[PDB]
Amino acid sequence: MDSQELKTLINYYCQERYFHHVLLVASEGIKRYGSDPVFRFYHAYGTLMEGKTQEALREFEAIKNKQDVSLCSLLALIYAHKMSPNPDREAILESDARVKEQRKGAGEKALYHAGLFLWHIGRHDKAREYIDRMIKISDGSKQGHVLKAWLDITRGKEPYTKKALKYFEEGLQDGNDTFALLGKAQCLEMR
Repeated sequence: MDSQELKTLINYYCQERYFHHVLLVASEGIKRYGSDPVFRFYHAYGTLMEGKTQEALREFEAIKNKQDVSLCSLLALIYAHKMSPNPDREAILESDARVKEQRKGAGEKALYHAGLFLWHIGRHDKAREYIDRMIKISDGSKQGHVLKAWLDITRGKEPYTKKALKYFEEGLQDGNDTFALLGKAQCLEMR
């Protein structure tokens, strides 16, 4: 598998709550691509959901400063604190303050992973804010338009399917993408 296919496989095993399979694929990503923080972020999410939340907190603390992963790891720190038996509201609010501060200046990759992490939780209306910002910063990134077209599928409303299908076609003209092709296929299924 290519790195994007490992990442999108983990995003789906996360949607299906397969927490140990996430650790298997994340550990393969750490062996194949060990300089990339995103597989370490998924490994920390897997240890959180197994219930090794102290390990997950330290695994996020090891990577939270890294620019491509800081937003999604701060969102996962909020979730880890909320899963804990004694939720630290001050650490949650301090993490929300870091998210709101970084959201002003964040790069394209950081906003893409923030939208994808909110999409794990089904927070599609919040994910749209980060992906709209990603598109406006990037002057129309095709990865941004493909995920906006997927958020236009996940909200279910019919007229957005025509817009979504055009955004998948316009993403595909530059080259094939598995998630963009699946978005086109799902528009055809919805019609």
